[PDB]
Amino acid sequence: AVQYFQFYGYLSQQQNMMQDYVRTGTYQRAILQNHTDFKDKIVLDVGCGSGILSFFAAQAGARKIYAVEASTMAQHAEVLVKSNNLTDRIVVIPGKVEEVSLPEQVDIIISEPMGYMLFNERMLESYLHAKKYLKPSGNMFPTIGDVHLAPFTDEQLYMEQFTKANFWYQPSFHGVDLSALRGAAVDEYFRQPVVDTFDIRILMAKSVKYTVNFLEAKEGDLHRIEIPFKFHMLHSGLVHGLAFWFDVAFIGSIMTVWLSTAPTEPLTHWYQVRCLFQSPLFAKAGDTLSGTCLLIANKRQSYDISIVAQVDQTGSKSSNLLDLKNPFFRYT
Repeated sequence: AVQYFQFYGYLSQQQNMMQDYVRTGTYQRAILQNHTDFKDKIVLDVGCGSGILSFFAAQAGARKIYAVEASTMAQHAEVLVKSNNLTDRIVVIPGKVEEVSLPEQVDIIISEPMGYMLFNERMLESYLHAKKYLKPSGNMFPTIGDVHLAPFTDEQLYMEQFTKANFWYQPSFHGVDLSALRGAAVDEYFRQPVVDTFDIRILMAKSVKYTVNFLEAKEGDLHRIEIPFKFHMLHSGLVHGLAFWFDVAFIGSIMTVWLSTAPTEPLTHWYQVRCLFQSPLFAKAGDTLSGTCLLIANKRQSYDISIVAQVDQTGSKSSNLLDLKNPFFRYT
């Protein structure tokens, strides 16, 4: 009968642990397949995950690895380094990359691309700051980030927002009339990004792609990310919002490998979300839907998404503004 849960607390303790196993799993494979980018190289591992990528860098044959991390997590790493006999190969240095000091330049900077690296500008800044240690010939893991977006139709998803508000704000509430808050409540429900599994047949155009290259990214490039778009509509009907998916890649010398689950035919993205428009747009097949997404870092450690959209043939316009801090998982 359909339920909304906070995406960040949804999984059990075991499920969260199983999920770190699976994902670090795909990082190890990526590092091993590209062992040539690590063999006899100097590596800088930047913060969090308890140094585990450094162990993959070592497995792949790195000469020396600097692992930089906050002092609590650093002691656990220091324990792991010793008991795995890698004291000659991994140097754990407690602190922040900006105020810490390395005795040499590095060939590769690595960082574990969990959700809370990708949606937190503090983590991204540090990752970029670490390039001060990278040789001109150097590389980064991950190397690039893709955002894909596509419009979707989903009547049920959009009308649920009304049925939640109607249910709670129309009937009196222990003798108190709350109906004057109905509109404010609906407007707030529309600003809740939704994580879901949905069947691609609801997409109404081919996706548009936007690439961030971390290797070439300057100071402050990730504060504000402008994505203009023009979709050529393949289906007629109501566009209720935009669907987003996020992917990182390591462009090695051997093999470009995607690290949020990969493309060749239809399968599953670890990092996806749908954002509703406040008002749906009608488009004919063959029409164009254009506008812009702004992703801006906010005061609360994530990004706001601004989406503006227009049907060119008709002038019709809708928009929305959402915070990605607390997506909801929609369980069907």
